[PDB]
Amino acid sequence: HITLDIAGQRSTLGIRRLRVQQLINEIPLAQLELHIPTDNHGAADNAVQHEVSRFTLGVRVGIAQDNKPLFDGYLVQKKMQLKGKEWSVRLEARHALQKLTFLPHSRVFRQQDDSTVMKGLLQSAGVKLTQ
Amino acid sequence: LPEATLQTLSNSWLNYQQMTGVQGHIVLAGTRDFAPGESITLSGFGAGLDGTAMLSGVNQQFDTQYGWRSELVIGLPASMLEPAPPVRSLHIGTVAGFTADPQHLDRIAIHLPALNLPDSLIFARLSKPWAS
Amino acid sequence: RYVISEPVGLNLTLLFDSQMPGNTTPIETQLAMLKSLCAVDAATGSPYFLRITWGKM
Repeated sequence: HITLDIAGQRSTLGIRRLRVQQLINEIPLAQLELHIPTDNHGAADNAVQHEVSRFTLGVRVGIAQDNKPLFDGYLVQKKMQLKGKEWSVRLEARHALQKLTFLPHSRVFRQQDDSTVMKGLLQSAGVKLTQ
Repeated sequence: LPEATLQTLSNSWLNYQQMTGVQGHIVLAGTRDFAPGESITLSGFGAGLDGTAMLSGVNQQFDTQYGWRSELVIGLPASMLEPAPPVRSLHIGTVAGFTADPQHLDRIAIHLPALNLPDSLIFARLSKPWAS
Repeated sequence: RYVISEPVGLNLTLLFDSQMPGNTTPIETQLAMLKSLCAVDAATGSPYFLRITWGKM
């Protein structure tokens, strides 16, 4: 089935929506959507509070579909709604190319190839170029 | 160099990017007890959303259904992060008499007719081919 | 909450008949007023703001 790993633990919750997006020149992403149950009280009413509090911004998030790796990215932008008795939370997770996108750097790159500029430029996050 | 010391402008851009970190809205019902700088706190909830949040504005929303609903606002949308709004043209101006530089450079006080300011003077730097 | 109060609606059923020998006015002259007053007026383009009344009701 579909198993959401966050920070190494398999994190038994209930996903109502999962959508993994992957394009041709863009950072691939993955939206989750969970439901935190409120109407079933007792021991599993605060034990589900412990499982959502582990969703800090920037954690290893892994999705596995039919015992194959689906997404494997870091977490950004945890939104929660809480309308009425509903209390949903929405996750997003971005690839390792998210470490490259909002910090203005400056280099020069004299006497280098087209590939040696760029494979040393993706290497700052741990992304391994294949070419 | 935008200001005298860049401590305050470095603090200011770091603070205006923090306000984009947590942003949302709390739809309440009908009170005038709130203001855009009140810094309210969420206490009785689960471990996800508990803590003090500083407001950004209030919306009143009178209508037939829903009654009166004072919506609170948290967070600021985005920012351009310019030191000043950029002008990237070449302009021409006339030299303006003589006035010594109070900033103790050798800057030559000119006018700019793109501004309609005949009275006020603008100190400008001089570019020479050689200087040394 | 209270949202809106729907307007009071009145239901009422009538009957006309002109062949019994006390009844001599034809019922089309009596229905040429109900069909007229419960429809859009030619002057303004609106209904007629009726007012129903009974002796002690």
